[PDB]
Parts: sequence; structure tokens; C-alpha cells
Amino acid sequence: DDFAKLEEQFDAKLGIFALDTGTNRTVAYRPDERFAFASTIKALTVGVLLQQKSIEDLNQRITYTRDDLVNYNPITEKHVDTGMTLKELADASLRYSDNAAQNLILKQIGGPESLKKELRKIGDEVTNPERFEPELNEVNPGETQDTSTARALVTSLRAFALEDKLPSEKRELLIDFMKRNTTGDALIRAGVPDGFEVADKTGAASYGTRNDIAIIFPPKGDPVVLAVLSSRDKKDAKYDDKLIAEATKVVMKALN
Repeated sequence: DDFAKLEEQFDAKLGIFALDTGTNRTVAYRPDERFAFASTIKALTVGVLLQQKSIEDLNQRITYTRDDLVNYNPITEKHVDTGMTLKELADASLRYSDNAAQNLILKQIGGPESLKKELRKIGDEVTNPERFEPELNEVNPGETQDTSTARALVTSLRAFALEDKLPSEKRELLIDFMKRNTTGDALIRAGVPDGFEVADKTGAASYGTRNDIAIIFPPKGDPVVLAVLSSRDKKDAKYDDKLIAEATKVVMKALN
């Protein structure tokens, strides 16, 4: 009723899945409803990048051009002449949601097809990487291109960040990046209690799609993996971060 209340208040659809890995308790609300995953895919993309490369390997310098810079490139646009290491690209992608960073990493790992193949390998049958940024944000209701579900994103994120799709040093790298995300302050972070660490990746796409996926680290006890996905009825709809923050609060109350 609380999630439905938020949907009502924000004229939005909520997609929620949370797993407290310390109790195996779950919170679900339209967990299997598809949403354009938007930039949350960047987290899973770095996960695959990390699976593919030694930590040292991430020091490879990637040269790119202005062709690669499409819309939102806060970091990559500044280093277009000097290039960026894969690590620096991962940093930009995760922490600034740098689209060109995501695209260059996605190319590095073998493209959307390779990302999808690696997600199927980990048993994510639902996430459908098809396109680069910002093209992947163009998802209509009912279309499955570049979509996933809260359950699938949580399950996949957990696999890379917490489970065994990455060795510990790489998991730590992925977690450190997401912990130091700069784009998520008003989302999942705005809905956790004090002293809870959040490692998150935000996204926003067409139809007022506004997403945040996270691993949340309580003061005591094991991490909670959470996806809060939202979409609205109208193509050019604006989103309200407050919905994600409020939905996160409901999750945390349920897990308490």
C-alpha cells in the first residue's frame, strides 16, 4: 500500500526489488515489471569490464575522438586529446554517469551483444543491452530493448558486487566507484538512515524513467541490494527524485 501510495502521489510506476543479504529477506513491488534501465547499465558494464581485465589491465589508455562524445560527457569531453585509462573511464561512467565513458567501455567489452552474453552467463535472462548511450534511453512502453526489471538488476548487481562473478579486489573497485557516485544524492541515498553507506548508479530515460540501483551497507549486518525503478505514462514526462528516495524509505522500513 505504501509503494502504491507513492505511485499515486508521483503519478509514476514503481519497480522495486530489495535483498537484505544478511537475512535473505526481500522487498518486492512490481519487481518483474520492465523499465528502461538507462544509466544503471553502466554499473553492470563495469562489472563485465572488471571480469575481463586484471586490475593492472585497467591502466590501458583508451584514445577516442569528439565523434564519441554525444550528449552528456562531463569527464570524457575534457580528456578527448589526451585519452583516458579504462579505470578512469570506469570512474567517469560510474561516478559521473559519463555517456562517452560508458560507450567506450561497452566497446571495450565487445559491445551491447557482449554485455548481454555476459549477463546471460551470470543467469540474468531479463536485462537486454541493445544500444549505446544515449540511444538506449529511447524506450517506449512495451518495448524490451535496453530494459530490465528491478529483480534482474538487483540479482545482476549482487552477482558482480557481492557474489562471485568478480574476485574481491575487483568487487572492491566496483563498490568504491559506486560508493563515490556523485549523481545519486537525492535518490536511494536520500532514503537510507544515517551511517548507511550507499554504492549506487542512477539512470534516467524516456517516459520519465528514473532509476537507482545500489548496494546499501548498514552500520551492522550484510549489504542490502536494491533497485528502485520508475517510469511514467508520457514520453517527455519529467521525473521526481523524491519518488526514489521515498520508495527507498519504504524498503528500509520493510527491512526493519
